[PDB]
Amino acid sequence: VRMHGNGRGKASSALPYRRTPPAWLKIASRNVVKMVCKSSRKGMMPSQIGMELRDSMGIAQVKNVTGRKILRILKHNGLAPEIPEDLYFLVKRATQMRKHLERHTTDRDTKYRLILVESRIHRLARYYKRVKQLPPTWKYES
Amino acid sequence: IGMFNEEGENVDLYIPRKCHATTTLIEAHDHAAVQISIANVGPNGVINGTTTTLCIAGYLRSQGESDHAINHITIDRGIMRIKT
Amino acid sequence: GTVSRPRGMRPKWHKKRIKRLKLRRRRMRQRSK
Amino acid sequence: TMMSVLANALRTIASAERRGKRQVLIRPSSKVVVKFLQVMQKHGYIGEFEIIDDHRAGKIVVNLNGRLNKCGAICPRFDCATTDYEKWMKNILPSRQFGFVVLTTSLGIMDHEEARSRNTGGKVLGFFY
Amino acid sequence: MSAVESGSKVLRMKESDAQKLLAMRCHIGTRNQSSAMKKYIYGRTAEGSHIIDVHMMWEKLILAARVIAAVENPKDVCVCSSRLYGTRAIYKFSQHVGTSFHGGRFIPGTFTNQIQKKFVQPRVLVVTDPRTDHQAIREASLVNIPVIALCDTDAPLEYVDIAIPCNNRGIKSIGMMYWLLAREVLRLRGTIVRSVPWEEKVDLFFYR
Amino acid sequence: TTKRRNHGRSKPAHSRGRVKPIHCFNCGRLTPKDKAVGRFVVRRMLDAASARDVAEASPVYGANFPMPRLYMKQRFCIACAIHSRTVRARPVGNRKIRYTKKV
Amino acid sequence: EWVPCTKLGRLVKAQKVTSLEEIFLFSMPIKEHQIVDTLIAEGQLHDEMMKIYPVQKATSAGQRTRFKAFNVVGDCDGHIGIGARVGKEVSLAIRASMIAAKLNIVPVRRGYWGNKIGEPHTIPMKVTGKCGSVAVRLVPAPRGTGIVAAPVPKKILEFAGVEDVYTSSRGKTRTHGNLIMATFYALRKTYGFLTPDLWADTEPSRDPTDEHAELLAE
Amino acid sequence: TKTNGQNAARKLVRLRCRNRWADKGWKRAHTFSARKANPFGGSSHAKGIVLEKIGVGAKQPNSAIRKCVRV
Amino acid sequence: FFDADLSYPTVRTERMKHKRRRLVQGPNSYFMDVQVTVVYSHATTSVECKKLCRPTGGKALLVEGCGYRRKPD
RNA sequence: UGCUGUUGCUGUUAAAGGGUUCGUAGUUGAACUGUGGGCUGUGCAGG
RNA sequence: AGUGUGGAGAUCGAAGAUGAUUAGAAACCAUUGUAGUCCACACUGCAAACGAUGACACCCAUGAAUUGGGGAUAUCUUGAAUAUCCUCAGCACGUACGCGAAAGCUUUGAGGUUACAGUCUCAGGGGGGAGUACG
Ligand SMILES: [Mg+2]
Ligand SMILES: [Mg+2]
Ligand SMILES: [Mg+2]
Ligand SMILES: [Mg+2]
Ligand SMILES: [Mg+2]
Ligand SMILES: [Mg+2]
Ligand SMILES: [Mg+2]
Ligand SMILES: [Mg+2]
Ligand SMILES: [Mg+2]
Ligand SMILES: [Mg+2]
Ligand SMILES: [Mg+2]
Ligand SMILES: [Mg+2]
Ligand SMILES: [Mg+2]
Ligand SMILES: [Mg+2]
Ligand SMILES: [Mg+2]
Ligand SMILES: [Mg+2]
Ligand SMILES: [Mg+2]
Ligand SMILES: [Mg+2]
Ligand SMILES: [Mg+2]
Ligand code: NA
Ligand code: NA
Repeated sequence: VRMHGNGRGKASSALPYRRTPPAWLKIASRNVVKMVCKSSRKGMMPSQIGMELRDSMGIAQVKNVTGRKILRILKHNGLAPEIPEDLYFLVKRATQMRKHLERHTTDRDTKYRLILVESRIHRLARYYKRVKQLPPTWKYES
Repeated sequence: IGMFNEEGENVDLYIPRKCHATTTLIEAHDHAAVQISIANVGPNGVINGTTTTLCIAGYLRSQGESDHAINHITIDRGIMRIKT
Repeated sequence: GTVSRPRGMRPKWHKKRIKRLKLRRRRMRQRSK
Repeated sequence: TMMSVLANALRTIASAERRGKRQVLIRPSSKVVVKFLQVMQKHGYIGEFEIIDDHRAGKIVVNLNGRLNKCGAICPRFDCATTDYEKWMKNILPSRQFGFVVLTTSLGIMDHEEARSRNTGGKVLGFFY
Repeated sequence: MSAVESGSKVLRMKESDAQKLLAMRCHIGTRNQSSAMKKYIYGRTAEGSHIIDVHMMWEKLILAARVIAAVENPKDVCVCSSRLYGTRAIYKFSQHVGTSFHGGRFIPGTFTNQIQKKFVQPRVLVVTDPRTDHQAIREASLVNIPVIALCDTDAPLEYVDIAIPCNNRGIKSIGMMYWLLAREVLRLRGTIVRSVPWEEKVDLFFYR
Repeated sequence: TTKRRNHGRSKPAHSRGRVKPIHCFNCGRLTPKDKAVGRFVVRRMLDAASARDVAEASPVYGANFPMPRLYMKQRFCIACAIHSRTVRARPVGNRKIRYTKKV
Repeated sequence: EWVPCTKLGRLVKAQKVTSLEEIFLFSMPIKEHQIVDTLIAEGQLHDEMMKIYPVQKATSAGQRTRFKAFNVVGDCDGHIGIGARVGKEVSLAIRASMIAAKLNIVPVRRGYWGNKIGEPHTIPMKVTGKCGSVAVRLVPAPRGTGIVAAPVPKKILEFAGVEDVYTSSRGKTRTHGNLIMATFYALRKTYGFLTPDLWADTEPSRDPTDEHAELLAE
Repeated sequence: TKTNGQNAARKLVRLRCRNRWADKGWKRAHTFSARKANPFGGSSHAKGIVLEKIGVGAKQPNSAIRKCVRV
Repeated sequence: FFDADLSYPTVRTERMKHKRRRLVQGPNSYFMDVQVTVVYSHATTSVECKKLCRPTGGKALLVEGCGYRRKPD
């Protein structure tokens, strides 16, 4: 929305005030952690894992049942993505844009959007290098 | 109510009306501020001597919110019933 | 209409005049160089 | 973006008082906002107020009596030694007879008269009268 | 304003005057509404019209009647109607309560041009529809005169202090409401009594 | 001095940038399509007397069968709209009057 | 001979209204200037002409010249009025402006800078009056400073009864019609400012016309 | 509008230094061009030798021959 | 004839508000029973039992022929 | 001389918002770790 | 608009040609017509490039609308659309405070400012000379 554009959209989740899991949820915390690790082992990033647990298994919030966030569980089990999920998706979008622009050299709008995406990638990589979530000398190759 | 010397004399030229709805001082040249006298009713429907007076600041009249304020005043004063 | 009183000629033609003047001065100096 | 929660809150209160409201919702809240509100309350300039907990930066509903003329924040929070109180009162207050400059001091947040009584300086937070 | 200091319900709605409100179509609300009259509306009916709850309507009628009765000199209260459907009801209300009256076009400068003759200084003003009686209300705001109005749903409530939600267009509704106001005001005085129904007949209250 | 809040055109500040021009129906001058004065004209091919004479001689046309009309969307530059009196200068108070339907 | 034409004038003639404070308290307009002559003692209402200048309206044969007169009225003890009138001749404008000035009288709240001993000497809080581009700001001053102001606001403040005040001006102050009215609006605003001394609630009292309705009936 | 930051002193100093040059009087006071072009060289008076007496016609709407000397 | 309280709003006013415009924000979604499985009211991830629901822009559409009961909390 | 403006200016039409974005120094930047308690006397405390 | 290299070349059309008009007419009008107008590739970086109104953030009155997506519960076709209400986001319109030298602006501020402080940034300081000279 706000970064890189005039979008002012407000759509988002509103987490509940009452944080305790519903009484009809009879899945133990260890089983939820096992589900999270099994989903990760099938190549699912934390967002998608949370969405499957919410849609199909009645787990509104993993943190409210297990006490831990999904990426924390994956880190404790050696399953966390090598590079953070949002940076992975931004890099993938930039790569697809560059592949498209290889043939479509006059798509100037896609060139503009690619500039925006790459600036976003550099700002995020800067953040993740600072909090030691990335190596130094991690380089985004176009 | 108002200014005083150290000697105890009230030195304010006059004490302007302070509206019970807006809590603002009524100016000398307001000319739209009004006072309404609402009569008290005895055990039966007859009107006795005493009356209730309320003041509305002129700006509240100009903005069309005077009826609402008088409604809330008469609800507070027990003049007008809140519900059925 | 659509505008207020200018000081002299129409400003766009005054600018064109100054342009031709600059081109001539540039030519003169390139001659002397 | 929002950079000063206190300035936002005080602008909201001043707008509500100027437009004659009896209640105003403040969002977001913080400890400094609560202390400023309490200083205004101690001198009768606002009525009762309620802090709503949302597991985030909360919200405040302030009950307004008609006594408050204007409240505002001073940005940046300038340093004020004990000898600068007269200057600030001359500059930002309607008169020497009433109105308060609020300061944050190492003895806590307070108005200028109480701070001068404790012989402490600090940073200027705002004013009200 | 049916509440009294003694707690008695002498001024409450007796259900012997309510069916008159329902009868003369005193709740149909012009299919248009204003923010100031959102409070007095109970809801929307079929055919796309609003209805005025009778509780608040009667409470404001009582408040207006008591305000009128608080005036010692009935000539100090002027009642006006720019619309032609109110002129006869205006005359009847004045001739039964003693209030001053004026119908038809309002002459600008009536309340402000001191030296012009026909210049009057009423203490209270009662108008039939604030939109059409706008000039009288505008003049009143310059001379500290409060305004009681019979207000429809789309009423501009600028300088009106006691608004009575009603039907401002039906001949029968205007006549009915003015007769009700006259009856209540006379009941606040000792001139008539609560037990005995008033002798005055309301058909002649209508215009023409 | 701004004469009009809309600056004589139907193009609000943040709606669009460029509106492609059209040729004035009368003079050919290029005019942004929003700004130009557009009228849709339904015109009889003949006046009443010519229509009566032609209908008298026609097995096709008569009271049962109407004769065809002309249909034209006409867009004018401001000068040509004013000169042909399809639009006139108005007093300042009357300039804000907008008609949405044909009258 | 004064024959009143309004209810307030009739009450003032009948002596049942004894001060301008009663009129001020109920915000009633003053339509007859003789009310102010009656309610203020003899020789205690000072007047002065502030400015007279011509104004011209262009005509098909030349131009028409009229004169605008600005009059100040006050008792130097907390009452001030400003009148401005136009007339074909200077004397007519002067007389009309005197009457209008008497009509527009207003109360002025006076206070203390520091310690409250003696009579009020300064304005009780900072005020600003604006007219056109001209804004006049009045700031409370200690005793002995006098009126630190340009001559026109100085004269008006002297007629109002303010003895010590700091003054600042902005805009085109040479537009004296605007400067006079800006000073007047600054002074008129001293009684609209809610001070902690006025926090206590008041009993609302009936108007003079309400309480003397029977007298005005005859 | 202006910057307000508590540690924004350098911006304000640079801004005032840059904008002070727009004041004609300040610029004339802090430059050498006027003093160079001024025949008195910044002095209040100057001594000279009279070259010739000349008559300078006064500007419209006035009409006179103002007596001057070339020095 | 009642002044609204900002701290204690009426249910009519609060019911109209956007989930993040409420006095205290909270979810619009819920879980429902449809073996018996638990389905998110706003599921988008192709829930299965055969698909039990179809994703949309808002609430997912439960397939016809299966019974649905909303769960508490 | 608030016509150099930190206090304290102006920028729709008077002089003055860069054609639009991106962006590095710079400036600026959301909450939160926190109500001390008992005892007697005293106060137009208040519901 | 203009520049370079290829291409294109219907229309219109700077330059120019011819005919009118006129005191003259290098113009407007008429008939033409080169460069252009169109495309690819590479330059140029200027517009009344305008809302003559910098970006981000907060508060802010009323009525009828409109575009997209959602939520809840009368009509038409056989899911689509429509109806009533609510909601988030967007371009706006009419008639409140308040502001402004005024014209005007007004939840789309030019309002919330001498009762002058949310943050950053660009520009201006009488008219010309002049956006000229020099580098
Ligand atoms: Mg013209
Ligand atoms: Mg013009
Ligand atoms: Mg210009
Ligand atoms: Mg236009
Ligand atoms: Mg757009
Ligand atoms: Mg454009
Ligand atoms: Mg047009
Ligand atoms: Mg200036
Ligand atoms: Mg500008
Ligand atoms: Mg400007
Ligand atoms: Mg300009
Ligand atoms: Mg550029
Ligand atoms: Mg950036
Ligand atoms: Mg070209
Ligand atoms: Mg060609
Ligand atoms: Mg051609
Ligand atoms: Mg010609
Ligand atoms: Mg030709
Ligand atoms: Mg200059
Ligand atoms: Na001369
Ligand atoms: Na434009």
